[PDB]
Amino acid sequence: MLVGLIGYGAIGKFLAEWLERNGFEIAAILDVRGEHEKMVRGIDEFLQREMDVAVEAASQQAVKDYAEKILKAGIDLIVLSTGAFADRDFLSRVREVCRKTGRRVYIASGAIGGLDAIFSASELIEEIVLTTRKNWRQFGRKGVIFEGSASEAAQKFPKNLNVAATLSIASGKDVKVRLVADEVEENIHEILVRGEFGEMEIRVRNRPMRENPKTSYLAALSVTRILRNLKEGLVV
Amino acid sequence: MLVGLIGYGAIGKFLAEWLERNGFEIAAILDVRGEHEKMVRGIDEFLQREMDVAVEAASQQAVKDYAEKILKAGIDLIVLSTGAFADRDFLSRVREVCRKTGRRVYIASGAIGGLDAIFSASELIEEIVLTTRKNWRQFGRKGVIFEGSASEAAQKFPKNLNVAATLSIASGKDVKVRLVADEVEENIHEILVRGEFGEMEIRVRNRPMRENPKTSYLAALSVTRILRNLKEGLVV
Ligand SMILES: NC(=O)c1ccc[n+]([C@@H]2O[C@H](COP(=O)([O-])OP(=O)(O)OC[C@H]3O[C@@H](n4cnc5c(N)ncnc54)[C@H](O)[C@@H]3O)[C@@H](O)[C@H]2O)c1
Ligand SMILES: NC(=O)c1ccc[n+]([C@@H]2O[C@H](COP(=O)([O-])OP(=O)(O)OC[C@H]3O[C@@H](n4cnc5c(N)ncnc54)[C@H](O)[C@@H]3O)[C@@H](O)[C@H]2O)c1
Repeated sequence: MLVGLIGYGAIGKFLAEWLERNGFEIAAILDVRGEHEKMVRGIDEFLQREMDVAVEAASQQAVKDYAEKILKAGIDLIVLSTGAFADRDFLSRVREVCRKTGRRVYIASGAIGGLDAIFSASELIEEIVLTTRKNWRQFGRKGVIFEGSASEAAQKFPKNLNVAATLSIASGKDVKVRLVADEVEENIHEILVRGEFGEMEIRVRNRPMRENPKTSYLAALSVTRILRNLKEGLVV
Repeated sequence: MLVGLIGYGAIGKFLAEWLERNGFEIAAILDVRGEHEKMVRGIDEFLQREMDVAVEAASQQAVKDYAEKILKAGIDLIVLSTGAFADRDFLSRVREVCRKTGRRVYIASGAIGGLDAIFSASELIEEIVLTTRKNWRQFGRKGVIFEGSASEAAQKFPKNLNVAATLSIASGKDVKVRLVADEVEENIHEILVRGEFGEMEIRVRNRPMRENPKTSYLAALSVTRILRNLKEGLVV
């Protein structure tokens, strides 16, 4: 399988090795910084290579800048910076493109688990709340950093809070979000969901990636699930 | 989109109605019992009808009897009675058929969540335990009914505990299982997972389906997630 990588940071570096290690072939790697045998600097160079799928592990802006071009080029897209879709108009436009091109956009499960159950019961969800606890240093302050809706959070926290965006897309609800800055060495996400289906609680304590403590290692791993599902018979 | 349903019980009856209220078309319904306009009694009658995917919501035996034929007919299969895959040989042959035909077998998340995160971090799982609490009546008594591996659980409880089989498939580990019979009126599943990625806890308090108290409403819904994903450009 031919895979193109957009973003060669903490997640991209990991994925590049994972691909080479798991029999995958790297078509190209797009990034403004960094070095690699398959590295390119512009989306045009990137799209000249034939590839079965492209993985976005760069930023929300990258999704907005490249998503449509990649899909129109006949390539499916795995997205990690799902926060880009917090913009309803963009999300709709992207869904429109998929419709006409027959292309697909895969939402990586990212730094949490349980998206499967949540999407399954979306029609019957009555209440869903996300509480995130991460190291205060980035916020330069400890305590409750934000408490409100995911849409509002997206406004005051661009290029971050992708989990909230993904949960909103999966549930079809404007997820309640509470962001906490604490003296924690792990990235913690806790989700509570209630509805006609019953109740479910999900708690994830993520080990941060060395190259970027802001990103949960599980988020990089979530991409490998999708890549494996594309290649194998049994899909989970 | 055309969908073939195998099994017309609690889940199948729900799905037949769901399909028609959501823009899908019923290609056929296979069950040894029951009545419906598109009902058929044999797998051969079933496979003569054009369909984009087949849903198994019948029994483990149905998966073993029909799986290979369906994939061979050029039809992908969504599986709910995942316990059939406890049969390592059958699982192997199914994987073998998928390779050649290029067909897919979708493992429904069923009555639990987190398979996404579990499969994602499958290479880094050190411990995974499932704790299930069900109504005691079917057991004839209350208390801890079983403690051991998922494989031995499958032996002591044939045609049951598919959630344990699903977890084993996703994690690649023979999950530790503990079953308790209580006065509770719904199936409560708790999953503990620990590894280099960090830790994850999932708890799901389900609601039993009226047509079959032993089945969790969420399990029926878990199939709608896969159907929607198949039909949509955006895959959650
Ligand atoms: N959905 C989730 O659960 C989840 C979890 C963690 C991280 N993420 C997302 O994935 C990305 C974080 O990844 P990381 O930890 O790899 O970040 P990183 O900062 O370590 O690396 C990002 C790389 O992308 C490059 N980049 C950014 N925009 C680009 C563009 N438009 N074109 C080319 N290259 C570009 C940067 O130069 C950098 O090298 C973040 O945007 C974050 O939004 C999502
Ligand atoms: N993966 C999960 O989380 C999960 C959860 C609940 C149920 N399940 C599975 O799904 C099925 C139970 O679903 P339900 O509640 O719909 O059961 P149900 O007993 O209400 O209905 C099952 C239907 O399947 C039919 N059937 C069984 N084997 C058949 C065969 N070989 N050919 C044709 N028809 C056949 C039956 O006659 C019945 O009408 C069970 O096998 C259970 O093993 C899985």
